[PDB]
Amino acid sequence: MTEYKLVVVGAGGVGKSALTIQLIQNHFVDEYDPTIEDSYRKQVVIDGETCLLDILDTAGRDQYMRTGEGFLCVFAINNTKSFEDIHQYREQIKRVKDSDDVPMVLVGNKCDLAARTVESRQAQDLARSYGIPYIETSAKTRQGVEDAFYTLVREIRQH
Ligand SMILES: Nc1nc2c(ncn2[C@@H]2O[C@H](COP(=O)(O)OP(=O)(O)NP(=O)(O)O)[C@@H](O)[C@H]2O)c(=O)[nH]1
Ligand SMILES: [Mg+2]
Repeated sequence: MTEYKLVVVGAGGVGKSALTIQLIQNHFVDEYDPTIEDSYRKQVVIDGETCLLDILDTAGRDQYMRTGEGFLCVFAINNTKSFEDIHQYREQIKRVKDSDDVPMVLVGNKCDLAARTVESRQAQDLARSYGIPYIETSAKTRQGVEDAFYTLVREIRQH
């Protein structure tokens, strides 16, 4: 079956693992557990198409960026530093893949938190400048999780 090689990147602690575990294991990991490198393979049905999601959950590079087909670039809405770091991930991915239009979704996670420091407007404008979608998520409530991953799969389909 069709396989989608997804890679989740972003600053340490923004919720890359929490988002992935929510999608695949249907629960919120509310504990400290830094990632080195974890892989998740799951058969799913997206828009009627049977496919395999091969998700690489990374640590907060060139090798995995090269094989990845789509990227979720994640930052946390209560961590301005993580938002400012997005540019560096974006540039490295573009360089390694020799492409300025790589399937990608900008993800603003932890949207359940009231202590926001990154305005949705600034993230939206950045995404617009990259020509990619901006989606806010909460690995805690599961809001926007399937949306983020499925949108990424669709971006790959339309590449
Ligand atoms: N309130 C809230 N907390 C979240 C959310 N996503 C993750 N967290 C919390 O943020 C912390 C770090 O999440 P984690 O998934 O481990 O982040 P990571 O990006 O995978 N870290 P690392 O790069 O080191 O692998 C955890 O305490 C986790 O519960 C979210 O949407 N909302
Ligand atoms: Mg992690």
